[PDB]
Amino acid sequence: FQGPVSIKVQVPNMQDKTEWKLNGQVLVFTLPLTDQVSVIKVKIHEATGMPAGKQKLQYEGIFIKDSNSLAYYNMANGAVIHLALKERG
Amino acid sequence: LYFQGPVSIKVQVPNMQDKTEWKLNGQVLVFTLPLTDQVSVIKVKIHEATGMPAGKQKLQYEGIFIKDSNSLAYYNMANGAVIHLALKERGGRKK
RNA sequence: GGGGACUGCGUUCGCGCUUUCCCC
RNA sequence: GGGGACUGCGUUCGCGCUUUCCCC
Repeated sequence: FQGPVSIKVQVPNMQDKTEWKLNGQVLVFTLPLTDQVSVIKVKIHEATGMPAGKQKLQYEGIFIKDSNSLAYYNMANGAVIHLALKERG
Repeated sequence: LYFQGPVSIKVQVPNMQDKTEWKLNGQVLVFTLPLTDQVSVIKVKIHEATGMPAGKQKLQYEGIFIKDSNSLAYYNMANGAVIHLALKERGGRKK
């Protein structure tokens, strides 16, 4: 059986970022476990306008890397990815 | 039939023993120079006597900061004129 | 931004201009 | 030398690099 996993992305609420759609919403994506974490950033960009280089992703306290797979982090159905605006310095 | 002779001037040298390349021992120099000589000639005589280059010398005569291009006559120097010698120190904003 | 040295010059002797540099 | 913004980016989340700059 197995299959793609359903993941949740907690988007921040940042109304001052008027060019992006950061409304504190939860995105639901279903992705293969073999997908790289960068696919999450593609889906988030499509959903919010926020480019991948501006996104910082955290999963159960882990700063997950774009080049690694979802399987590398042992994500299951309902895995919650916390999205933050990446801060320089 | 009068002919204006040279003037005898005295240079009070400072006592600065830390300037080991020069002879600044607090001595008094005596030079005899024509009144038509430029003040710059005094610095030459001082350089010859003390090793101190003309560009490092500051001269003062009766409170006047005399200028190199002017003559001794311009400053009305007479026999026994006392030239005070000091070290020139440059200034300037930090670059 | 600050400290220091140096090349030469101007000065109302307080400083300023300038050259080549070093350090924080 | 120090503090910071900005471009792209890295991070072991303490920070780092980079781009164009600002302030002292």
